[PDB]
Amino acid sequence: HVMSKHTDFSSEIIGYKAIDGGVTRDIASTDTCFANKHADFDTWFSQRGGSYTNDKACPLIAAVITREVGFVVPGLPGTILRTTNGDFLHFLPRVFSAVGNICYTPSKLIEYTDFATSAC
Amino acid sequence: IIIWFLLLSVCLGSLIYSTAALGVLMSNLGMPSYCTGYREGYLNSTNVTIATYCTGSIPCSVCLSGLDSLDTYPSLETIQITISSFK
Amino acid sequence: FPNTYLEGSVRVVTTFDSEYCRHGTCERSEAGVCVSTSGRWVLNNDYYRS
Repeated sequence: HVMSKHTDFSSEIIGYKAIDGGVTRDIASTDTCFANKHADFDTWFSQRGGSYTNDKACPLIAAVITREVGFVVPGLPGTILRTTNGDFLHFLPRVFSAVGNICYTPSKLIEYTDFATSAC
Repeated sequence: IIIWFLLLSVCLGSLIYSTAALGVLMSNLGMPSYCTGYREGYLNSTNVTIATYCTGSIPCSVCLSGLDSLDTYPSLETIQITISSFK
Repeated sequence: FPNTYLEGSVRVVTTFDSEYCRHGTCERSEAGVCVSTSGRWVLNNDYYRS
């Protein structure tokens, strides 16, 4: 199987986030390889002067969306949606605009900048 | 004795390969064929993994070869690590 | 995860003589009480004490 690019729900996306090691993290320009399912991410990354190579052994790209899309699967961050062609997609829904990447404590939800140095 | 069982296994594998080739011909030219039911059911199903849908059955997995699945991502795993102990 | 009494910008935690583990990382700590000025992860050992 070879990954393909899709442009559905493009107008509902504010930005993109990266998932590494099962935990979402911010994206830096120095990263060189990703797994991508979107075509607008090329314009998102090129405007910042970055280039990358597509491979399955690299962190996935997920789009921050303002619309409730997909369904929740236990153990997986965000939501999962499957395209009409069988390809799966990942999104980060939110309730309020001031949301980055949120992790779960046993009692409350707190945002974080780095998983290794947070109460996550 | 063992040779008969080996030949039976080879023939079963050849039949499975023939079914896979029929599925490939279906994906190329249509097609109403043997593997239609499994893929049609799996596309509309909410099972993101093939293990829960096919329940480990060989023909169901063979018919589903070539489609995207959640199991294909190795980056989603998280190996448990024990930190350094002391000085 | 250990018991806590305050969460937010400042945290206070209590520990026992047993190892605690979180998502993908298990660590060993000794019994005691720790106070942090930031919401970072805290455990009772020499590494965090430094």
